[PDB]
Amino acid sequence: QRAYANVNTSLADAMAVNILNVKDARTNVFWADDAIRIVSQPIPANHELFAGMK
Amino acid sequence: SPTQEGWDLTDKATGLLELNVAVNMGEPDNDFFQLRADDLRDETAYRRRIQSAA
Repeated sequence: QRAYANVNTSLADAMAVNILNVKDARTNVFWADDAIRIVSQPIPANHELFAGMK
Repeated sequence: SPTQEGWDLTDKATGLLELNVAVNMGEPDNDFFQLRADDLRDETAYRRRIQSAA
């Protein structure tokens, strides 16, 4: 399991979190490619139950 | 037919009578269901209920 460890230290008891949004500024986004998957899937209207329409 | 005994039988002549029975028809029987388009991606369940209605 230790092969997956991305952090050196587990969370303590009383520990200050830091919110990094102090302003409304508009984003600039960057990622390595294949970080966003777009899943698709057909709608099967050709079936004979739908026969009343093209 | 009725019958009556005796020789005389003046103006006792019977009339004919014949009766009736009326056959009838009833309201039709149905199995009625609907499937949205995204449910036809497998017909395997749609093919069963048609059988189940028969």
